[PDB]
Amino acid sequence: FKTIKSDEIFAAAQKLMPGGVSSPVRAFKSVGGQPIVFDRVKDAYAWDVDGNRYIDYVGTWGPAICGHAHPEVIEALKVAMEKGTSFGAPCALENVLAEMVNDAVPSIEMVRFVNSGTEACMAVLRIMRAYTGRDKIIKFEGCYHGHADMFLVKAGSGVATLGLPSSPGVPKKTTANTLTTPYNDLEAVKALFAENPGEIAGVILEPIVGNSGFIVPDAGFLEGLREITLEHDALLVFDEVMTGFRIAYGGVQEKFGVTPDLTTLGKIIGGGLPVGAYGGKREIMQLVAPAGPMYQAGTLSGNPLAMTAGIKTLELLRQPGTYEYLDQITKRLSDGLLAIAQETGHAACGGQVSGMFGFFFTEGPVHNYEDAKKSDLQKFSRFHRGMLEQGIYLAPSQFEAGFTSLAHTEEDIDATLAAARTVMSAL
Amino acid sequence: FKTIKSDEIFAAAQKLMPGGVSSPVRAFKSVGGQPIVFDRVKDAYAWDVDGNRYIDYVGTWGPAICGHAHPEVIEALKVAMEKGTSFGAPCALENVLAEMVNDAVPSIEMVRFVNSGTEACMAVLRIMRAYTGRDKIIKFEGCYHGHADTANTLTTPYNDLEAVKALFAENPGEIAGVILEPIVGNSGFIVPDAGFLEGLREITLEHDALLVFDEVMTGFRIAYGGVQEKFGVTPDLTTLGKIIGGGLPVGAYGGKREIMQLVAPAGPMYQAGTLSGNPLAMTAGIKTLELLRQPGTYEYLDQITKRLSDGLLAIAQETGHAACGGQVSGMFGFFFTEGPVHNYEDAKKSDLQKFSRFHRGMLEQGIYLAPSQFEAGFTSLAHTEEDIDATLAAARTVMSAL
Ligand SMILES: Cc1ncc(COP(=O)(O)O)c(C)c1O
Ligand SMILES: Cc1ncc(COP(=O)(O)O)c(C)c1O
Ligand SMILES: NC[C@@H](N)CCC(=O)O
Repeated sequence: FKTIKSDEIFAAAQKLMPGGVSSPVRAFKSVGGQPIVFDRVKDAYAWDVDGNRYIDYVGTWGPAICGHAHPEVIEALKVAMEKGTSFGAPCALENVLAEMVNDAVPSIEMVRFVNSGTEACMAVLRIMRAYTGRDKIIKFEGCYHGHADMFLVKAGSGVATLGLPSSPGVPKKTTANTLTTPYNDLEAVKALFAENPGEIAGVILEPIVGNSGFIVPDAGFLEGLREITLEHDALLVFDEVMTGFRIAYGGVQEKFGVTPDLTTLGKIIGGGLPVGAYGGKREIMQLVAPAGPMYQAGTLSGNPLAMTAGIKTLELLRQPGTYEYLDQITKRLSDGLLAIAQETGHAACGGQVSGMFGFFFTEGPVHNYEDAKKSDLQKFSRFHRGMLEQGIYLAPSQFEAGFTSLAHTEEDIDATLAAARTVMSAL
Repeated sequence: FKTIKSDEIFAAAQKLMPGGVSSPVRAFKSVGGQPIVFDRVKDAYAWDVDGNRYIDYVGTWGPAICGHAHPEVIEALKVAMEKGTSFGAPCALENVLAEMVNDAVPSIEMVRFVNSGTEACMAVLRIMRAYTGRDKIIKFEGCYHGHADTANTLTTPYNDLEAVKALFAENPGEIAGVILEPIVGNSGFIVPDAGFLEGLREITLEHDALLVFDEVMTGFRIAYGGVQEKFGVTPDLTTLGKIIGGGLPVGAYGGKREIMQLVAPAGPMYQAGTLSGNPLAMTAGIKTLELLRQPGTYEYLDQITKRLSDGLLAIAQETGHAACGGQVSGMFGFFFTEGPVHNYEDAKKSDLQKFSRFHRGMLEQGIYLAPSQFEAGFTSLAHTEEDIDATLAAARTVMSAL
């Protein structure tokens, strides 16, 4: 297994960029160091600058639900750019994508496009406070909503993987407004309200956690949060940047039947280009400028290229059988992995919902971020390297969920299992 | 002058999106409230959904310095997407654009790409505080750095050293640093007075504080190395955007090596992005920077923009309208006031009522200008000698009827 070309690129990259990457998540530090540099991607595969081919389960971290370089998305982009990539003025495509989002997500009646998930979470945070007139926010330990100052408190994703503390450079007076609590703990949430009458703007969370391993909500947890937020006139916000259009066309809120007041979107809406969005109850969105007093702008927001990519991606997802195929092949992958740990003598546990899954090296079960930190990170590191050599590409972290796409085949799944068998037997 | 199709589209939009737009200024509230919807852009022109053609002086707010839909940029983008648009892992192209940026911007020794000028400003503010361990920051009235906000932000008037000195004297050992637009564009075109930039450089060094340049709009337009290269003052950290994205969503922040080392994964300060550094944005940036390094680029922009700026100010003379303006390279200004304009306060003395009418008039003559008095104008390498003459001819007709 040669990675000569990647080490060269990476070695030179560390002199030009912090840690040689554009995002900490691409580090590989907690998994043995030395990342592989990609040359190209297509359907369910990725290729090294060294020629190695892999069955990809990261999917550029979520966007590639239709598979990499889907031919209908690329053809639509070629035709579109002939007309220019950015106008800086209104265009017909913004109206089209807007309607599609409103019909798809239950809580969204009015939307606003931005360029990333971080931009979407920052804006919804500022709108939560502006609408209720309150300053405090409640977030769960292990969840991640981009890097806006108030959110850098007990965050998951890279921070967890890298074992970092609440980031420095952010004034203690701003983080004082951020209240935390364990995931799946309704009682802890009631206490917070009890001790802070008239101060909580609302609650923000990942309807189904993906940034501290794959975690599903306990029975009654989402319904419970919806109940107590109504009691105290607080807002319930769903960050579906990762789950939107993946767990279901209308996201987790559609699948589990609970409707929030505001929800965020990203990744898949961009079909591969930089895009984000936030929308919800009309009476709330009315406060956004130029309709209202809360200012929020963006130069490239709503450019024709990105709109074109989002439109085409949602049309493909609307075809019948889409979400059923995703559940079918992902369940077979999840169950298989669990059966194999069992036979080789390894404690493990996991699960899947649609095309999202998780696999921990601990017997658990896993109900929160604390249970997850009990996984054998030493074993996971060896497991990850072994898979990489057998030609399977997994997220370089025990705290990241994995993904499948419409381009993954029954054969690709079987090949992944055969590879898991070989690796685990030698652990 | 028919705008039937635009009015219909914009009307349906207000029921789907806040105020019917993705960004405030696009709604035309400062000049009537009736925006025109674009269908396509090319070279120096733009086209209506009604078939109308305009000579564009907005250039999608900065990025289109090489002209709309440059054939060599579009061609490179077509070849690159056959390999995929996003990887989620390192790619060789990140190294390329990164080196080009380090070699072009004086103060940049190490860089991190992001997805907008806004993400860059968020990151740079947090990095300023983490490096010094202080919480106070100074910005100027009339300058824009995204919405990164909070009594930890002190403001002062642009072009006023004294007010800055005072702020340090009242908050000893609490100021992390100062951030500003080396040349203002987000509240009209405003150049810095003699010794103002030098003043700030020296005053920040005395207190072990940082100096930060937000060159999202000036970088690569005023000069290849931005304002810091043309005027000779070197900051500690700088933000970039617009042009390095060549038309796609891109941003960046860099500076001295030792300061950038705090950015994860190399350091404790956290900042990330799923789409950061994708091969499509990098390809657009590389090719845009290559076209700018061609001979006579910035000379040409100054040549045609001086004719335009001077002509305009002269036309206002003949027709009897108080006015003042100016230009540096391919960036110009023009206010309906005798001026001069040294800060945000002087700029507000403009006769908005007159600007609104002047705007519609030019729009009808086939000239598209920023829908606001507090926005700078732009020219590109695609604007020709004739395009400039036709614009001056149109301004004569409009100002002779105000
Ligand atoms: C749930 C969730 N919200 C927000 C973000 C940040 O979005 P982006 O990386 O596009 O800024 C991520 C990565 C995420 O997984
Ligand atoms: C000086 C300046 N700073 C920041 C920004 C924000 O960049 P963007 O709109 O890409 O977020 C702009 C547009 C700008 O001109
Ligand atoms: N770790 C969470 C992923 N969705 C991506 C993070 C990133 O690269 O910014």
